[PDB]
Amino acid sequence: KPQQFFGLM
Amino acid sequence: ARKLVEQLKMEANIDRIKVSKAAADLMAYCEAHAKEDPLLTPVPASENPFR
Amino acid sequence: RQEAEQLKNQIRDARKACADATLSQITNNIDPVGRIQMRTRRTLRGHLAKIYAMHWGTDSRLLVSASQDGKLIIWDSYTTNKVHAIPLRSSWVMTCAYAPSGNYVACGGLDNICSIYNLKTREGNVRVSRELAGHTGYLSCCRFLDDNQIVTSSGDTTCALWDIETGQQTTTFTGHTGDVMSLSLAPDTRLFVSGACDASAKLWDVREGMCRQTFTGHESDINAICFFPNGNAFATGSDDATCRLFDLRADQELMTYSHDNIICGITSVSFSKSGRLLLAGYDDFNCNVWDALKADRAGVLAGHDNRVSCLGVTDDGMAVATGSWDSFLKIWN
Amino acid sequence: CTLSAEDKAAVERSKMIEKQLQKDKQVYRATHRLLLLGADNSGKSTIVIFETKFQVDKVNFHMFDVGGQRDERRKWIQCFNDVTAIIFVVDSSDYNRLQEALNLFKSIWNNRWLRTISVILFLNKQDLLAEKVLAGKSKIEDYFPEFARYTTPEDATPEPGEDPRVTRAKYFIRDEFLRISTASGDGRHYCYPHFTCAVDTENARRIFNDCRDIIQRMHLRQYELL
Amino acid sequence: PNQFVQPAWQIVLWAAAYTVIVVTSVVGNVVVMWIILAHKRMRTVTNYFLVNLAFAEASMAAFNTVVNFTYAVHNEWYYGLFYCKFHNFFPIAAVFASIYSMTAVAFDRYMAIIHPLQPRLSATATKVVICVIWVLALLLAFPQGYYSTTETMPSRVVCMIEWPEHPNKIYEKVYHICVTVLIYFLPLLVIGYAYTVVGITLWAHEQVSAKRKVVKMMIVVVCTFAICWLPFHIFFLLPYINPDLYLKKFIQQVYLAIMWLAMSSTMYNPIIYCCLNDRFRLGFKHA
Amino acid sequence: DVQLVESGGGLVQPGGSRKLSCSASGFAFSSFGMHWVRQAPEKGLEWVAYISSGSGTIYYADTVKGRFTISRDDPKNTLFLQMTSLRSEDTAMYYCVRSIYYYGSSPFDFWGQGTTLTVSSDIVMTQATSSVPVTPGESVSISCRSSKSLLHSNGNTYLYWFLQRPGQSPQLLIYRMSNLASGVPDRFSGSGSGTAFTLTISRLEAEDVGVYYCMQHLEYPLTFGAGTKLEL
Ligand SMILES: CC(C)CCC[C@@H](C)[C@H]1CC[C@H]2[C@@H]3CC=C4C[C@@H](O)CC[C@]4(C)[C@H]3CC[C@]12C
Repeated sequence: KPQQFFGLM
Repeated sequence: ARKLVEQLKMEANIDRIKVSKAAADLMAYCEAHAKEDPLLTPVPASENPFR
Repeated sequence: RQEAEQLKNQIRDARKACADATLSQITNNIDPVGRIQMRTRRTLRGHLAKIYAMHWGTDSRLLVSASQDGKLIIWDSYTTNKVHAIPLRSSWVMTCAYAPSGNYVACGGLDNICSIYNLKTREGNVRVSRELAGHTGYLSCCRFLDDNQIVTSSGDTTCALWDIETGQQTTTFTGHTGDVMSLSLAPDTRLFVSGACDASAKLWDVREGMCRQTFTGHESDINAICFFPNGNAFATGSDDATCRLFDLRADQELMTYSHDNIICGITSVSFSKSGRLLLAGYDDFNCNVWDALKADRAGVLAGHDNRVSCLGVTDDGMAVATGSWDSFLKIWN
Repeated sequence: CTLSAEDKAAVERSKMIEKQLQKDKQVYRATHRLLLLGADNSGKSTIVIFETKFQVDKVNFHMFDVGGQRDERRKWIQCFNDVTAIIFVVDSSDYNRLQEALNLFKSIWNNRWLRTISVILFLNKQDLLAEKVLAGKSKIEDYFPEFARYTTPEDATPEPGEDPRVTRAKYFIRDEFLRISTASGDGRHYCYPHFTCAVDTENARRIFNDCRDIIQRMHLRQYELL
Repeated sequence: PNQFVQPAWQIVLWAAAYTVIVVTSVVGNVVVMWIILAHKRMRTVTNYFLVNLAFAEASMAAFNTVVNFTYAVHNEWYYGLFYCKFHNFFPIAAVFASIYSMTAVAFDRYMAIIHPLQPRLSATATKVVICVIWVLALLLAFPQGYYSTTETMPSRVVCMIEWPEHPNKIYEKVYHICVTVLIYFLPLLVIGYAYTVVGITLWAHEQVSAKRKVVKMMIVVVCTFAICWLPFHIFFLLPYINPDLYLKKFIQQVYLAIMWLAMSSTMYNPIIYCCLNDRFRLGFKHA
Repeated sequence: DVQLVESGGGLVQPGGSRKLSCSASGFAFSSFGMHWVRQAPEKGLEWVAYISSGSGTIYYADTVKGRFTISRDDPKNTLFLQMTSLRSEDTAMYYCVRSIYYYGSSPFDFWGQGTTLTVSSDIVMTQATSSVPVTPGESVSISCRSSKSLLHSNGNTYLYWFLQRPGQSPQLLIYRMSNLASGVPDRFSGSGSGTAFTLTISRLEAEDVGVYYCMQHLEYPLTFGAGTKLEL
């Protein structure tokens, strides 16, 4: 999703 | 006691060389065996068994 | 009494007459040895407790090392391989010697017993050959002359020559008044010098049994003693944080090795194959290399984390081993 | 590995030697070494002869009584600079020998080699001391005048059936050894006074707890938590 | 259009604080490592676990933080598919490593105070435990690196973890739940219990002041670990509860906040070493 | 006294299996690595197996690899050799040899009496003279050549000399090229060039009659020489 924020531990 | 006196007598009887002569001969020994001293003269690693 | 002090001042004035010059004045022209940078070439780890003694074998490859854990470990310095490990009856061992032949190794301590161990047996296990038991104090040093004779110094103020075979003291040396801490056999193996806690060093004759000469000058217990390679001079180390080279023939101290910074006693002293260098182990957790002739600190062997208890130079003069209370032994070269 | 077949086997021998050494290391670490100093008539032997071994709560303790060497002792005290504690036994009964014991304690406490080693003082023969105080006999003030001026501390814990005279005597001796230990040393080592008797057999437990505290305090500086 | 293009001023402020924490922490931990290794006096078997803790913490602040922050600026991956797999492996492992290193120092501190007579962990066994910690760390971080992918969104490259497709998202959820329990609840319990008992005995005269200081230090550590990591775990368990929150922009600033609080834990240990110990302080002022 | 009595030999039908047992008495079996060396009825010695102290390194010879297995019972002071698939080429007397390895050690010092079993790349040691006639009082020089220089970089030439007097187990004479073994008369002397070696026995006696074998210890498999007999 372009509106989805992706975060890494 | 008397034994200490006797011991002192014996030690008094000893003959003594001059300090100059004694020091001279120690210096001589060091100079003569100088090349034979690996600690004094760094031994080539090849020879050093702890290389 | 009165005769005694008369003889004493007589000896004093004789030495003074022979004191025409100083070793320092004589060597004033001798070029300094320069910086002697020696680096740890090997580190023999394996002792569980503080190493208290070590001795190089004549082969200059094997050395025995004593520890307070009661284990004498023979090490192959060249390959850092433990050759043998001897369990000792008394854990408190203060001295260890290596026979010139290499067939035997002796140890002693607060047990007051000097146990000789036959390294080369048919059964293949190191076995205690003989247990010398006459001494009445802690044995501080033990050095072998034969595989049948050994001179042992003890805190009973007395030293003794023993016959390993019979187990009896062939000769006793009772001149010292304080605990004898060290002994050094002359290269000729005919005379032995011993340093005691009475701040006195006495040269003894091993076959006559008498104290030939008495040397004084230290202000405290002489912890260590060593013989100059020529067998005509001996250097000493004391808690006075000073090292003193006395000449046998002159009967008088020649040079003192002291530095203002040094305030810790010398635990062990040793010379080089030529005798130009006097490597002494101090209580500052390091060892200082002093040019004997020039009395100048040429270098410092600083790689220990505790009191350097023992210091030994190989017979070939190739390396210097140093044992410490840090349970480690380093072959500097 | 550029090692001959005989070199490899020598390395293998060295490795086996190293293994036995490791098992030995484990036993050495587990065993806590103690040094039983103290004079004669102190009953140093009967508190729990060169060596003696005992185990409390699965912890083995080796107590070494070096009585074969006399006179100068500092030379052989260098060997015991790693003992966890120095059990020091004192004959409370004898006041003539008491001053000598105080001097010995002072020497031990100030010994440069024992400057980080704690001392578990065990005033022994407390029973005999009591009998002497009960019968009067030799006054402690005679041997140590301060006894008259001395008074039993409030912090003191009087045991049942203790005449204040007997109680003051016991804590007077303890006060002396404490005074000796408080003057020198800076929190590097501590003295643990334990009034003990001949029949008293709990001595081993006291050693155990005091040893715990000493090692706890050292671990508190070794782990850098202090 | 990427909705996570936070205004320049927002970027500047976040950058500032993040930068402060990163720099301070990495410098501090690096100095700690130096003090222990350089001064061989302080280099002891006891400080090996301390070394492991410091090292893991330093690497964490250096890699995990800066990289993740730049990612969060516009959620853009300015690195590569290799770096996506690398960041989902080394920095993430370093997180678990630090937490398990804290459990290790806590176990030694328990054994040194509760059972003082029993000997310390053998030097070889101490190194074995360090190895085990890093091994378990790499194992826990492996799945994330295995399912790493740089989906090149027209807006921005995004390094996303493509977990095995499941209708109930069972595998995806369980892994994150297992991590939360394994690197938060489990340590919070062991470190908690251990430090708690040690604290009780030490709390129960200059010596007393020092022992009570140790107790203060321990409670500080426990609270830090619990409070600072809890927001972090909540954010990474949020997609399973409310994924719509992730689809909203405010979640960008929330990720920034949680990572700030979590990465801040790598600063507490250096300050604590200088405050509680005197020799650590001396080494710090020497450097 | 040091004894290594081995037993368990006898007639075995081909393809059978037998366990040879060497009982040790009078030495620290645990500290001494043990070897098994066999001698065909008419041929010379051949290294069969080697177990190190603590049963660590266990080398075997190619001919017996797999079929034979050497095992040591340190607590019971016994060396075992379980041999399987006994071929007719295994008919020989088996000797258990002790070997301790440390700087200055004498490996292969004591050989056991021997047990007879009747079955119904490596360096080549070349003893050229099979026999040499000699009368007492003379001086002999048994020679042995090698495929590779046995002088390792450690400076130790690993060439060992053994003497098998008629009706007797071999006995170490010279270890590591020159070092003379204990209990051996001084008349025996070992010289070596790394590849070619020579044992000089001066003032020959009646006791010195027997066969002389040169074994290499540079690498396993250990290789014995064919043997040079000295007849009176
Ligand atoms: C990519 C991952 C696996 C890297 C992990 C690196 C770990 C295993 C390394 C990095 C720093 C290392 C430490 C650095 C220095 C010392 C001091 C030394 O006297 C004992 C080992 C010890 C304590 C090391 C243990 C292992 C260690 C903690």
